[PDB]
Amino acid sequence: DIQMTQSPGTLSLSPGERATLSCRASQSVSSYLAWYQQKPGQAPRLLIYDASNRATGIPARFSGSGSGTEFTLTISSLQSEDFAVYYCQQYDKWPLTFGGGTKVEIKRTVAAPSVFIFPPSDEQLKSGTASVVCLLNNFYPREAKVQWKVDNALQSGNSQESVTEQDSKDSTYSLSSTLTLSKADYEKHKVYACEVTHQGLSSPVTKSFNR
Amino acid sequence: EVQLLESGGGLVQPGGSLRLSCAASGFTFSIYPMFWVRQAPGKGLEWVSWIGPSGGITKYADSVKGRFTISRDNSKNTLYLQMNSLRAEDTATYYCAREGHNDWYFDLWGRGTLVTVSSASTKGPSVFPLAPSSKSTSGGTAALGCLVKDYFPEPVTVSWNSGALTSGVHTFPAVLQSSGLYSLSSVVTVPSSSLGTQTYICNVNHKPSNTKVDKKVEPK
Repeated sequence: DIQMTQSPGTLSLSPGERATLSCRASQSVSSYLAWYQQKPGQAPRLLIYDASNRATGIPARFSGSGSGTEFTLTISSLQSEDFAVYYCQQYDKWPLTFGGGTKVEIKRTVAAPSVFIFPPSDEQLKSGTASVVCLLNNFYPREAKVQWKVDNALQSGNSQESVTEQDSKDSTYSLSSTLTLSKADYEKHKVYACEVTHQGLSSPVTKSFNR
Repeated sequence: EVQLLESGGGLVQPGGSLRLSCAASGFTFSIYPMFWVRQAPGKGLEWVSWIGPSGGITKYADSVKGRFTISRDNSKNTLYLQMNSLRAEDTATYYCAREGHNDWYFDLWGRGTLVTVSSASTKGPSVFPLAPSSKSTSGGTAALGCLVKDYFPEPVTVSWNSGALTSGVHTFPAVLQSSGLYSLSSVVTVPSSSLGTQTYICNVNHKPSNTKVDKKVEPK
């Protein structure tokens, strides 16, 4: 089964610049090569079929080329909209086979997180346990440490973080940690800190509250 | 304005069976070879099966051969996937797509529908309020949201003020509680001043358990 293989795998480019992605065939595929774009979470969009041939109503910056076993899709002016995975797909012999995707991320300028903190809510407490939410909003780039503390105690019990998809507008990400402890324990402690390290910050940042 | 519209997803017992439709509005369905394509999470695209315009010719991936049947109703304008004997690895988003003339790339795609193959049961979400607070506020802008624990399966939907408020919003990816349930936050940054005048309602909608719920978020 002609097994397809997409070259870079990830790609971070600043908007404005040219983007170049590869699709290598395990044996010759000739001209028969589709290219798809998948923004999240929606339906893959055909961009290019036959390697050379741009689908209707697709913007001109997208083009594809190559032939035989080496193929390249090209975004002449990367642009903030274009953050997605790009799949190439094979169709020379049966069965139909796809690439792995190259995720394309839009490198923008340093943006520091505005950090907020949300205590538990009473109602939640009524039913057994307590979540303390820590929001990090609108930063770039994506790496961010977040530790929790409880009366200055370093926790390793127990948060779960989650980050959003790059904004198509301003290319920034948001994150949210959730310290989760039983109501029993929440009452055992006086101060609730979350501390954030991020490249766009000169030094780290705490957000706390008491009770 | 050509679109395929899938529906028929959700939770299935292992060993069971389930079917989905890719109803298609914009074009002359009846002449188009159609096909079904799934994608397990943390993996990519895999064809599942293909059907002739004829309706009379089908082909099948070797994972699903003899177990799944692709099929169409031209007069009803609809594509079906009757899946039998499901396994936890069948968990995936299923898209159906239509075949482009000359032929074998996929012209047009539906949005996807997630089938979660687990013998765990549906549990409706609990919606709690992330109140806007002196400690949730920054300048002329203020952060609020709804926290959504604990639910199973993986798809929930949150909109603000019934879709009236759509930006400032970020509604985060769920995380799989050590429980084996899920939890997510949704969050909108709104104009400081409005905290008093305007009123914010998040509308959570989880279909697997018909659990629908609003939550008036209010400051303090």
